[PDB]
Amino acid sequence: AKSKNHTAHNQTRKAHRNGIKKPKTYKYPSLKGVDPKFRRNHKHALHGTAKALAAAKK
Amino acid sequence: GKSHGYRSRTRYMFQRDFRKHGAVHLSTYLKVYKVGDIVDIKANGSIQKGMPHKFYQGKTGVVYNVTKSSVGVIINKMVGNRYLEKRLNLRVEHIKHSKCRQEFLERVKANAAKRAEAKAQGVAVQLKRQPAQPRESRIVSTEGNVPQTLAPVPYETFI
Amino acid sequence: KVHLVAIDIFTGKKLEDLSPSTHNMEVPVVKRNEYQLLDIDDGFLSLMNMDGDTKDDVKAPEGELGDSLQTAFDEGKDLMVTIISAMGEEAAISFKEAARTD
Amino acid sequence: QNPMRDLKIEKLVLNISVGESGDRLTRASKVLEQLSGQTPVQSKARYTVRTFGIRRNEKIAVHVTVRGPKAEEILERGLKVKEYQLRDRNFSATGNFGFGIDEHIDLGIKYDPSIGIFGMDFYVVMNRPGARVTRRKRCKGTVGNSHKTTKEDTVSWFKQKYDADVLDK
Amino acid sequence: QKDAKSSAYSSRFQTPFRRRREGKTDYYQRKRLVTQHKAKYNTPKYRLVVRFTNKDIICQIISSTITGDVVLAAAYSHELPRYGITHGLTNWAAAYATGLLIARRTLQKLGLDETYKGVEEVEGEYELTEAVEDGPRPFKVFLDIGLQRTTTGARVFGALKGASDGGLYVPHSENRFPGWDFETEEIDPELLRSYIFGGHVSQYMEELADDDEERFSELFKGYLADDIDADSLEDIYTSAHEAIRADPAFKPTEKKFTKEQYAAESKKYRQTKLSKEERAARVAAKIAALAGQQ
RNA sequence: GGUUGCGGCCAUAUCUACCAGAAAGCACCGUUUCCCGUCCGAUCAACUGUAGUUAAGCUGGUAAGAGCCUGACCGAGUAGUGUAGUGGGUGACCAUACGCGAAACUCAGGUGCUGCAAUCU
RNA sequence: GCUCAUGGAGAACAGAAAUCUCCAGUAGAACAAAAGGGUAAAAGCCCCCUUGAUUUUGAUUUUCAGUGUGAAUACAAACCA
RNA sequence: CGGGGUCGAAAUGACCUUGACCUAUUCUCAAACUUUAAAUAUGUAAGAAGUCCUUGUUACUUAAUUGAACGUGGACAUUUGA
RNA sequence: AGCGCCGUGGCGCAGUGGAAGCGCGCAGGGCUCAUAACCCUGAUGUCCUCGGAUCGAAACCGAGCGGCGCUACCA
Repeated sequence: AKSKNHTAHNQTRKAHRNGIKKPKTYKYPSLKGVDPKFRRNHKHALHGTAKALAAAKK
Repeated sequence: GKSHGYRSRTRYMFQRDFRKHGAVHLSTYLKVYKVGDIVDIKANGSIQKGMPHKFYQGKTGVVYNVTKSSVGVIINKMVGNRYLEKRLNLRVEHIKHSKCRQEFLERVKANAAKRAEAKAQGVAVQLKRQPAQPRESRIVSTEGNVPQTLAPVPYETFI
Repeated sequence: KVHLVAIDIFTGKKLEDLSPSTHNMEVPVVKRNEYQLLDIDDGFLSLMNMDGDTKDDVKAPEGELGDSLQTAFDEGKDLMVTIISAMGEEAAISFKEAARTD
Repeated sequence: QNPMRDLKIEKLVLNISVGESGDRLTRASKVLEQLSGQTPVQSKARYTVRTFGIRRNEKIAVHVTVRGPKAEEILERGLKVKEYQLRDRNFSATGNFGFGIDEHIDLGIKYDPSIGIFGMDFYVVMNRPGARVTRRKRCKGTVGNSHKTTKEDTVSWFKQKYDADVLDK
Repeated sequence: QKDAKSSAYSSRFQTPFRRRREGKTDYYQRKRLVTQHKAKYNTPKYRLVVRFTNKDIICQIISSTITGDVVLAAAYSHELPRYGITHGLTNWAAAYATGLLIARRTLQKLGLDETYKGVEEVEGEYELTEAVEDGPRPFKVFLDIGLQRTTTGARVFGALKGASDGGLYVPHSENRFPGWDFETEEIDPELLRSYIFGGHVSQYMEELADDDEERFSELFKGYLADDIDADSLEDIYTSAHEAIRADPAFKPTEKKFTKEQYAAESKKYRQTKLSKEERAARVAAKIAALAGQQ
């Protein structure tokens, strides 16, 4: 007793109800997936600049 | 059986081109890529490493990461009812820039030039683009340009 | 369901079974191999390959085939003998004369 | 005009296509190197057939490629055994040519019963300079049809040399 | 008949690139050499190109852009005579000298020469221009020989050693400088120094001088004119190395003329294209001659 | 402007048949002791730049040239296609309205440009 | 380092097909297989040396619930060719 | 140059015919052929999380106080970028 | 109609990618007054046809042709 195998009917109505929200883009994104060499240097550089700005205004 | 592979229904898509088989030219490699760069994606089937999926063929994305011979790209992808962020470690043979973004940057610096000139004279820049507005009146003459009366043509079989 | 009748081959013994047409039944990986013939000691067939003078092998199948082959070797005319390797239970099955390469 | 399009030889080559492999082929190689003073180069099959009784990569033949004064010396010895008489049928469509013969010992060889007898195929490649303009690695090029060589000029050269005639066709 | 290709063949034909039609490049190699780690975004990839004609040597420092390769330096056997060589402007020693010269030229224009002096006392050994401590790293350069056969005992590698002695960080290995015994993997620095200062050439000179004076006169004819010998050649090579380290600063010619004078004569002598109207005239004359029925 | 080297775009650059080529530069070319590779100093390595030739390569010009490229107020607003219609028709199909719009063909034109450096009467 | 299929023109035995030599040869071959893409100083043929078919665990893509499995991609720290 | 028919002794000698192959021409085609190539559908950008100038940081990168990433300070408004 | 098997000498039947086996039949010789049987000898197989892959097929995979077989139940 065969059946209805497949259909995409009504799926787009379902989606566009409350649908296709763009992903919330953020400042300062993930540094995962990024070259770890660059991650490491970026860490040390930020440590340096934080120290420098605090020493400029201590 | 049903066959759904990484390189399925891709024949004419990764068909290289006509009279452009063989290797790749060198600006593909001498070009530069930085974080925040927007890039197009067409795939070179002659380079079977670092390829994208056929979904990402002919698409557009942003860079997040850079390595020896490859580049990170972010894409948004419809999955059901949302756009998902998808990260690709692609090769520059498949990358190229977005001239739309290039022209946008040029428009930006020109807008800045206009703001500078209007700081110099206070002369009402009107920076924004505006559409092809509807056109204004005019007077067309007739000299050497008389109207030729036209009319339809009868039915000829033309065999 | 299938009635199957097959002869066990190293013995010559009939084997009748029956089982449904869709159930799995086992098969070995049998292969025959030709081998040359050398001076026959006691029952070990004195054979060899193109790259080996090996085969202190299957010990002389006692059949009329074995006896007729013994006589053919008594009158020479080297006989490329064929064997089979079903389940590592080797045995000689037939032979043919070197019509060339005398 | 003729500054340096004057003609010369590029190479002689000697081929021997033994029907099978074995000591006969080794002996043929011995013969060729005995003549040349330099070692020859063997030749393997291309595919398989029983009419000759052969297989793929079965060492059916041998040959050599030699040059220069030695090459032309061997050549004129071939010519004197060939009574300095040859064929336009033998000459090629380019000026290159050759001839296949028997009884190599005719070339003045101290025969040995071991080596036996072997027939041969001499072939001759003439040219003008620009050989490396085609046969080098850099700035490669296809020569001009003017500087090319042909059957007619080659046979004229070969006849006025030695005053040695050939057949009609 | 056979000397006529097809319209379809010539249509579907894909050209190679221009330099490949001309037989001058391997874009394989060019890619491998100029392509760069994209973390090093704009920092170029500096090739030391070397090339060998008949009667000349070229050594250049070259970079790569999108419009064309771009140059810093140059060096030429046909200007070595400033530094004191007259003959053998394509030999192993002249190659070494050119490499040394371009090295010192670059380090001159960039100030890396006082630091990374290079080498003056030469013996023929393998050692690279290892960096200074607490200072700028030496100039990293990569060899480009185009198509020439990497093979043991070549003037290209002679030039390479010249650069490395001149003070350039070129990466290499000692397994192709001549004297590199294959089975006993050791180089012979004394033989190498002999080839630097003209060992093999002096050996040829010596043997010809003892036996074959007719060839010693036929060639080395300039050496006959100049009264040269098997110590003078070493001494001039050494003094020329010193002069190279002294004043490598590329004094060019005077050119005797101007660009547009050269061009005036060349354009005068030049050919030119037969325009459309006179093409029509040409075919019409062909018609009136032959289609005019004689 | 010419030439050489490294080149970008990779046929307006290719292919074929011929014609010419000041200088310089390339190239052809001469040689085998030396490192080196070859059946072979032909290829490749090395030496001289001497012996000689611009014939070939190379550069350019010609061809109612093949090919390639561009454009058309050539074909063609055709074919196809989006949307609308209680439009027509038995139906296949079609026309109309608001819109987009090919390719082939036909004809005309063009036949490499150009960057860095060095060099040539 | 070489350039394939095929065709043409030659070379005794040798012929349609044996080996050698010249010209053209944009791929009409070959790449373990199915088919499809891709590839011409190569990814094909030959030659030389090797064992990165290695270790650490993570990230990513595809199928997808953004679970697994399988396969692949790009990196970091090592050891190697 | 496949088959042959003829002249004749035959002759890569001569002639005739016939399937091949070559040449350019012609008629018709392709969901699993294609140079070309739409319409419709589809991705991305249209700024403040931005642009410019200056100089701080780093064990990253550079031959290099060169570049990269993130920042200080300042400027760029009303049309803050269809 | 669907599915499966098989096509080998004149006949029958074997045959496993490097290349066809046997018997009976056939032919020749000899013995015999002649034919049989008998003894000595030899030969014969487009491996159903086309195509393919393979360096190469009877075999291995498609096309067709044929001789057969098996299926055919619940109504």
